[PDB]
Amino acid sequence: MFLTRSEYDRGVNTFSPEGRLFQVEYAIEAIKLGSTAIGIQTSEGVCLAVEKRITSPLMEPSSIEKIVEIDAHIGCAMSGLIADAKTLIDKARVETQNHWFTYNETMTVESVTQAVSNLALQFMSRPFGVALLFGGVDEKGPQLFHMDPSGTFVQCDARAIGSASEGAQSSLQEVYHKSMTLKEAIKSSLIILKQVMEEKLNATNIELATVQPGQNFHMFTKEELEEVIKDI
Amino acid sequence: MFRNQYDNDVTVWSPQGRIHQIEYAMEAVKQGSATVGLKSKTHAVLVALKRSELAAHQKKILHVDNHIGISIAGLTADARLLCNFMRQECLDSRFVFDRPLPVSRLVSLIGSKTQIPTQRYGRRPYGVGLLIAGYDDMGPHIFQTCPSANYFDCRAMSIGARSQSARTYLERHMSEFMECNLNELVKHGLRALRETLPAEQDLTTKNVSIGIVGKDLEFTIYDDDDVSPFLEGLEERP
Amino acid sequence: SRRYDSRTTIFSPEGRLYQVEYAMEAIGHAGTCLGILANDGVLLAAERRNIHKLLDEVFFSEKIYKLNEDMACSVAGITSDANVLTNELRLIAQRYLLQYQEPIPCEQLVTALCDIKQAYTQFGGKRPFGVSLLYIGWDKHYGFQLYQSDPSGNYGGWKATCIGNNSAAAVSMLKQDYKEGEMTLKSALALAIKVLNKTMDVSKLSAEKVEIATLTRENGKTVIRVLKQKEVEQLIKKHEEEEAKAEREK
Amino acid sequence: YNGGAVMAMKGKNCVAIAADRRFQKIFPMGDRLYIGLAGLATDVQTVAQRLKFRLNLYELKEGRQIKPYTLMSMVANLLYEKRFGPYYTEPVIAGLDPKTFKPFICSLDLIGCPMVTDDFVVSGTCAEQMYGMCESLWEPNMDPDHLFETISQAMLNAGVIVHIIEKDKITTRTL
Amino acid sequence: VYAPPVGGFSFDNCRRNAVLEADFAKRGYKLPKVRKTGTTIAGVVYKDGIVLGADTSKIHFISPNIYCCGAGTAADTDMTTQLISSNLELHSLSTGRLPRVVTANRMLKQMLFRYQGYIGAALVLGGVDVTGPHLYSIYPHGSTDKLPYVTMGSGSLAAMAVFEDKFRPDMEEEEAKNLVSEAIAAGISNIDLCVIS
Amino acid sequence: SYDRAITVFSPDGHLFQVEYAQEAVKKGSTAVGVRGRDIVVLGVEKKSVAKLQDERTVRKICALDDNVCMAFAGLTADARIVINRARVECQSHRLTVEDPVTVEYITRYIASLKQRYTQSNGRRPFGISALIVGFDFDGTPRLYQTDPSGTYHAWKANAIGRGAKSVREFLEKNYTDEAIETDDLTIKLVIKALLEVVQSGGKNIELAVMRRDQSLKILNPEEIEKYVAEIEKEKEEN
Amino acid sequence: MAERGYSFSLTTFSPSGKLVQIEYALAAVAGGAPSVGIKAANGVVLATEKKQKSILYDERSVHKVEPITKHIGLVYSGMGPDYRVLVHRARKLAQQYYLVYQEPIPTAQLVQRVASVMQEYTQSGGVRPFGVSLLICGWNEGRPYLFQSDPSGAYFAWKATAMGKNYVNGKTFLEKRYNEDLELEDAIHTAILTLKESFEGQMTEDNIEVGICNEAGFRRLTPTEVKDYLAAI
Amino acid sequence: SHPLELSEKNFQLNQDKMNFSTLRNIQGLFAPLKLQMEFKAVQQVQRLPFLSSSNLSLDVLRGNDETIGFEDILNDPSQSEVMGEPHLMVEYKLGLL
Amino acid sequence: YLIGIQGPDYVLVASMFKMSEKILLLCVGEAGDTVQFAEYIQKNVQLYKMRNGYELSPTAAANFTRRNLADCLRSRTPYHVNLLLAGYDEHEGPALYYMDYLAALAKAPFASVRIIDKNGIHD
Repeated sequence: MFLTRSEYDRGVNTFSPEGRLFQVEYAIEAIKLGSTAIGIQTSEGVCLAVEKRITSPLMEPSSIEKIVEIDAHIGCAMSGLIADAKTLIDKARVETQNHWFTYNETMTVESVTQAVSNLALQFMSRPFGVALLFGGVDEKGPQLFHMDPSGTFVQCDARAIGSASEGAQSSLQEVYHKSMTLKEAIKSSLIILKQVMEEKLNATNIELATVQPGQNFHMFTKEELEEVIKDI
Repeated sequence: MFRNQYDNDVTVWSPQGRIHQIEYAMEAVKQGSATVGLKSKTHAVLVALKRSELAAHQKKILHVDNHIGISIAGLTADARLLCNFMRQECLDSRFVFDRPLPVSRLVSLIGSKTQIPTQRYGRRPYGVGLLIAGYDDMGPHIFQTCPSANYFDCRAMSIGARSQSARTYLERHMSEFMECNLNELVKHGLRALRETLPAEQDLTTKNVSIGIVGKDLEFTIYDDDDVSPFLEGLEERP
Repeated sequence: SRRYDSRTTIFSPEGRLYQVEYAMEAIGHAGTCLGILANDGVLLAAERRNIHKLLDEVFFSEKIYKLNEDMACSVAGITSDANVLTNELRLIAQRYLLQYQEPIPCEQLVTALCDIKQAYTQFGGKRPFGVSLLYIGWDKHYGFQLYQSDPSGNYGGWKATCIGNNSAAAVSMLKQDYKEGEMTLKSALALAIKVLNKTMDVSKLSAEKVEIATLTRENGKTVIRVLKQKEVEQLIKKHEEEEAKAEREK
Repeated sequence: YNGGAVMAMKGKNCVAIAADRRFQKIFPMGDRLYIGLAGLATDVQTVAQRLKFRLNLYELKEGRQIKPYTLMSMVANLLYEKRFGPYYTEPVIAGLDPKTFKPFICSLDLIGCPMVTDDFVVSGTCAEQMYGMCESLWEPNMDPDHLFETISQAMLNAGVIVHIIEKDKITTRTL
Repeated sequence: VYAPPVGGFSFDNCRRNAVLEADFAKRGYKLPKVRKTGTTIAGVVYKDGIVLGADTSKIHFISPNIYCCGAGTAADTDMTTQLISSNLELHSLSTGRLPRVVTANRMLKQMLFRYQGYIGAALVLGGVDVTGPHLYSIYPHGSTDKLPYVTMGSGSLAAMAVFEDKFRPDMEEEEAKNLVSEAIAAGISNIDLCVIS
Repeated sequence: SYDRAITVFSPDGHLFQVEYAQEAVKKGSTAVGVRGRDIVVLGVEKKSVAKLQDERTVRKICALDDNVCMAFAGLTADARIVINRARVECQSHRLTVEDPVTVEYITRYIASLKQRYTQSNGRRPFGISALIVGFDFDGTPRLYQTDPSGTYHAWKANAIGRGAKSVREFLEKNYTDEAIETDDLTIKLVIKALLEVVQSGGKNIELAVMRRDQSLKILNPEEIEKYVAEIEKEKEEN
Repeated sequence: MAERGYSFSLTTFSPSGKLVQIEYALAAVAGGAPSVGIKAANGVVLATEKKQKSILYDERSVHKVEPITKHIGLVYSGMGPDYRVLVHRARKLAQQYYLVYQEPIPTAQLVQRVASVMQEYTQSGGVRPFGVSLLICGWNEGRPYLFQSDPSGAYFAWKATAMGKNYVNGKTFLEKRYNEDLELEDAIHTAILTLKESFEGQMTEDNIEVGICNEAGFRRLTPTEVKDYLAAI
Repeated sequence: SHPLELSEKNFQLNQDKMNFSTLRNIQGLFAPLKLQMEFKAVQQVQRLPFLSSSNLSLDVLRGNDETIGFEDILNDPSQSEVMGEPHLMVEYKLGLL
Repeated sequence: YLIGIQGPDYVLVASMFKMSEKILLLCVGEAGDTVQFAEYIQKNVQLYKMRNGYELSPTAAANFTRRNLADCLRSRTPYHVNLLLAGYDEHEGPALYYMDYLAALAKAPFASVRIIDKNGIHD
């Protein structure tokens, strides 16, 4: 008839009575501590946009954080911890480089997220404090994905992760439709990032990088962002 | 209350005489959703109750090799590890011996894979149960695995969340299954899956994957509206 | 703190490793080694802590281990640690003298063992090597130097400094009575006895309860030269002659 | 390739390590203690520098000066290290003892075999020739003045450098 | 690599050392040459002891009772007998009892087997341990036979012919060392009679 | 609770031990950055004197490449390793790429080394932060910040270690294109931002001046004192 | 205060800067079998007390006084297992030194190397220090030598010392007794008498052991010799 | 380089392997297992890579305490003449390199 | 074909890839190894300069490039350069360290018109 201080939540190996590894879900809270990253896969490509949360007008907005390229068609949008993002960007990038140096083919988006969940899921001695968002248009066609602390991946059509993961995924739930164009995805990602962001969306406080079947993964410029976020 | 001291390692016993962190892994099955698995003399069916519509596509049923696949109820890192291991076992059986791998044997390989962790420090029990449905020379198979390193042979089973409802259905119609068709056996599996569901909810070709192997049939994962034709015939929750 | 004070990997709310600060405390409780960089050389005056009547000396120096021709060090702290650290100082110097055929410039050698001791904090399961060492040096770059190193790896360069017991006290006495640019090894050896005699209360620095080593340069060769019993007897009796002359003056 | 071989004689608390010049043969180690490394110049240089590393450390540790015999032991050790793929040299550790100042001369082959002689030795590729000449010129008890002549003569008979190692102050006689 | 380095034989010159070989050989040039025993060596057994013959000496030390002749390379005969000496001193120090000739033999054989007779130690290993007068024929390649008598090196054939002609199963000490001396005399250079009881 | 291991999260979602290495940064000595018109400057305070201490052996502005230099402001020995190893990796790049090495490149290395020390609790993250300025192949002025957590970040004006916010807030105002145009003005700016940091001027300041053409070349305390008196004459004018 | 956290772990320093597992391994030494090292003119004596004084014991088995090379031996107070493995090592390093420098290892050199084993075993975590201290004596360069290596691995030359039990009492008696010029005929008696101070029973060839260095080198005294020294004192 | 290069490189590997084979075949699976668990435990106790370490526990468990080889007495690694960076050496042992 | 003319301070040399402000290296032999090794060692002396605050003396750099060429030859069985280090030291004066195919050294007055002097390097 006495209260006990039992801890299953200090150890990532230790199961609760219910069977919960809390440290993985505490690293999900660390994804939520990071910055919102909205990707929208379409019929005509997949877009990734993401907030930079630039704080000062002394820090350089010209520099590119929060979004990366991995080959021609695939990159991902990082959200949670940039230090932890880096080591999984490197996996993706080197193993798809190796795919092009083995088969002379660029590795499918599902297979790049397989490779990344081999470098993850390996606790690095802690549940990876980053969620990436792998948006490529491979051999098969457009594809968005989502990675999490647990290390695994899962396939997406419209996903928002990070600061307002569910704040901005409920906007995607209303906004995204199957027959989205890549133009639509671009503008919708951005305008929902705008209504999430406590700051006002200009091209300096956002990274967008988008791929189509035709036009391979590039990083949306100051001017391209400016144009879309003038309209939206 | 006293179990306190002895519950927080997998490589310590209690005065009571039981490792509680293996029992907690066997509670972590239930944190994942209700997979059903039931077989006949021709086919071995699986079904999976998939917990957004845009996000989290949730691939519960997984294909291992031509003759074999699984459905997943619990920790998904572990689900992946275990499935990928089985793919390698069967690859190697068809690389060296140029045959399928027995389902019994492959579930035994998973058994010993999942015992190492529990009898090792710096390790935890794979926190997931599988429903491992292949077809051999033998005939069709279902093989429940538990998050604990022990495992079962089954002709029907459900594991996951509020999954006793399904288990009960699968006992009531256990006999039917042995002598069912592909699609008959499937509707039986789906009615177990629907017994698990609230009465306000339904299958509605939405929270239905179906993972069927059989005699000439290979393990094929019907999803989205490839499950519609099976659910055409199923009728009357009553 | 009661936490953050265990593994030497575990920071505090403040950002403090108390383990490494307790290795500094272990220097606190060691032989006073007082170094005074001079013009003519650079000396390494000391408290010869262990002076029991049955205790034997079959060595060249007590706390003062020499490194190559051109450098020597002292020891204040954990004795076993220091033994392996002073063997390592010789071996570092000799590897540079094997590759570049030069007697290691002084900063390099100090820094090398500081990297060793900085690993022995960084990596938890190791103990912070609880020694400070005062490196009298000559090199072709920076004439004569005095140095210190710490258990942390935190190292410095000095005109006069101390390690061990009444060390901050001794550095205060140096800051009173040191005159950078005027200080010949003569007047530095005078200051060295003075400051030892002033900081610790050992009869009248008993000559077997102090030791000096003078790293000088003679005919373009570096001369690491222990002061004889006779010669620190001369320095201390002359210090006491001046004390008595000044007692008559006052 | 200018291999060469280098003599050294036993004297009156003096030795005359006499070594050909036409690469560096003479390498000081202790007070009155040198080595005559002759053979391939590159392996000579390498193994002399490695020896000096090992030596300096021994010296720092012990407190004493290395005995020619202990130096010869390290030489053999560093050559036998390369039993398979040898250093192409034949050292001779020809000095007075730092304590006794007892004349002591001993050639090695390229995989060690240290071998000590109580008249003189020669070590290297040409060693045969001036060994013969030295024997013809050799005398028992060699004051360092006339010692010089015997050992230059023989070397040159087969412009060499005769380091006449001495109790009091080492002489050198480049020719 | 950033791996701590370890001790033993280093195999780094090897291929570059073989480039020296190739060049010098081709042009007609000399590289320093391996120094050898080239000794007649000998051994015998008699009633209650061993004698080891050699010519100038090849007879080296192992233990108070154990001695070991050297034919082959001089470097390597001396090296192996000195290292095996130290090994049997360590063995004896702990055991509490002077070390055995079976111990000497096993160790020598096994060491010379590891290094596959790229080291030239063709030794006649003679001691009188607790279990009595033992003689062996240690070879560079880590082979051996336990023989009443054996000769190796420079006129071994002539020496062995004398031995086998003028041997008796159980000798006296003086006739045993007489045999090893006249065997050395046949192969040849001072006779080197290391007698053991 | 979760501040007794480097490699644990919290319900609020934090590595507190990594933030305690950033509290060890915060207990620094004010290091200040500017990234001006074909100029970069790193003013950093000397903090303490100790009458009889050589200053050569204890300096806060270390140079990494021909066209990279930094100003560290946390722990000293930790930073010594980071800086030694930044030069190791600089040389690796330089040799292999055949490039005068990017600033960004080695800020990313310093970051990733600290990330390599963030991912064990049998190690500790270097509790130091560096303002790695400089130029590129072509000559673009740079300023960055690296963290114990092990992220790199790009900057124009910076202010870290002791009184970090104070001096960053000075630059929020006094960093402008008409205080940047010339190299005089950027030297003046860091000095005048350190005339917020620390009481003394031209006294406890140690100021690096790398240009598009030139390298770190530490200034004299007479040179800095001239510019302290120039901004004092500007204060006399205002 | 209790400050017990610091006194379990050997890798920690204490608030004041103490290494306390070292001190508790020196407490294992200071509950040891009384030994006395007296470096005399004509060699050293290592006269010690045997941890057996029994009717049931094989004299030929166990030795407190072990040689390392001819000219060196040593004696111990604290731990027998630990002692025995440390002297297996000592013998190795003497023979390694004689295969490298072909010089019978100096007493100082050997002492350094066996005290560098001691150094490692206080340094690292997940081991304990050795709970034994070593009076490593021996004869070199026409000179007697005695040292005293520790659990920590700190070693110091001695003219006269004692370790184990009533061992500060040992060194007190021995400060009053030992003369610089005292030669080894008289130092064996002095070491027997320093044991008498730190003894419990009646002293005999059984209940003590003695072993000495010399010009010649190191040995152990035969039961006969030990009882003859006890009869002469 | 030489045949013996690799025969000596993996000497200890391809001996204790043979010991475990013998014990498997005679005593049982348990006998290698037990020896292995002792060895690995006592060679989780040495200095950081960059200092030369005296591993008395592992040596005496092998029976090397009373046995010297050329391994010991050639190419003295304790006076190593080529050492790296302390931190980078430790990283290599950890497997961060 | 490398040229070595060491003077009072006047180390005129010709082929040619410089180490420091006031050091040249000449490298010929196995077209590739030549300039590879010159660049390699010219960046190793640069590392030493950037770290220590002072670059390698001609003497130190020559000792260093011999230890680096020695281990090159051991590893790669050609790894062939023939080398001068036409140097000048601030502490000493001029240098000209000729070096063989198997990594020897010889300060060799007889071993562009790059004068290697206190003032620097003067093609």
